[PDB]
Amino acid sequence: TQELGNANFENFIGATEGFSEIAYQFTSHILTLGYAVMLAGLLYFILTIKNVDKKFQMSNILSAVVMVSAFLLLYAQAQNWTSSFTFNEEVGRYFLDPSGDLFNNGYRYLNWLIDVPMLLFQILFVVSLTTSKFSSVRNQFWFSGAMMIITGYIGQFYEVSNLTAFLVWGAISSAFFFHILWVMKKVINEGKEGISPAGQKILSNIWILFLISWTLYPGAYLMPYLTGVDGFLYSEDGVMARQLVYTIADVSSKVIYGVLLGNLAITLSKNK
Ligand SMILES: *C/C=C(C)/C=C/C=C(C)/C=C/C1=C(C)CCCC1(C)C
Ligand SMILES: CCCCCC
Ligand SMILES: CCCCCC
Ligand SMILES: [Kr]
Ligand SMILES: [Kr]
Ligand SMILES: [Kr]
Ligand SMILES: [Kr]
Ligand SMILES: [Kr]
Ligand SMILES: [Kr]
Ligand SMILES: [Kr]
Ligand SMILES: [Kr]
Ligand SMILES: [Kr]
Ligand code: NA
Repeated sequence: TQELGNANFENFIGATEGFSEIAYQFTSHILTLGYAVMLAGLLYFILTIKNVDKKFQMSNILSAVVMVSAFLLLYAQAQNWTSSFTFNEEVGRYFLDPSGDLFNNGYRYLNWLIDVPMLLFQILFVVSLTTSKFSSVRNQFWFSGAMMIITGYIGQFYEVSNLTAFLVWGAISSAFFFHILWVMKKVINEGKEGISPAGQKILSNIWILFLISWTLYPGAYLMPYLTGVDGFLYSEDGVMARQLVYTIADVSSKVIYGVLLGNLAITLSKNK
């Protein structure tokens, strides 16, 4: 069996079928566009912090720190892609390069462990809770977020070798995920009490963005197996789709999320 590409799904397909120049180039450009948008996000949150009352600026700060970590780690992920796979002129495809370092989703997973807590935390600086304690929500978010990403990371090891383990850890991870959604809805509901109808409208959009953007991750996790073990997506197409959904998700969950919280902060601040 394959000793080289046993690490993850990307390595496996790279070590066996290889990637068409279209698939490799597409994935390369989408990862580059990924970190490019984080760098543009970083400068947006820096330049706009003066547009919100001091009260809300901790949200804009956390957006900025998320953009820094995202840019740096997704830049690493992009380099990790182009370095891991070299062209073979004989076969006319890209294959896992033994002389390079093997492809590694650890860059993105580490980014998640850092950003998930900050992203969950930062809404508590724009909204006021009603009947819930700030510390309780914070602790619930931080714990469930860490556990979601840790169980998810553990599950990701058994992605190729043991699908039973892959899905069980994935389901454990999904349990913590559903708890986060449940608390976030509660937070957003309490957030709507006490604010103008304009601000309640933005919180509605934040909720839908949050719900969709965050649901793309377990989608991308499962992406290789959504058509079976011999399916359309058990190929370079599964790798394409996954890295594309991860990028869409990362841009929506971090950058768009942050822009809507800043907009919320602005309609709250200086608007009477
Ligand atoms: C800035 C990056 C963000 C918001 C990352 C979010 C990550 C998740 C919501 C991932 C959760 C997962 C599951 C629900 C099950 C499978 C494993 C994960 C980690 C992909
Ligand atoms: C890594 C710890 C797993 C806990 C499962 C509930
Ligand atoms: C991968 C680009 C993200 C598109 C913004 C909605
Ligand atoms: Kr900032
Ligand atoms: Kr940076
Ligand atoms: Kr950081
Ligand atoms: Kr860099
Ligand atoms: Kr899920
Ligand atoms: Kr939570
Ligand atoms: Kr809450
Ligand atoms: Kr690919
Ligand atoms: Kr997106
Ligand atoms: Na290469």
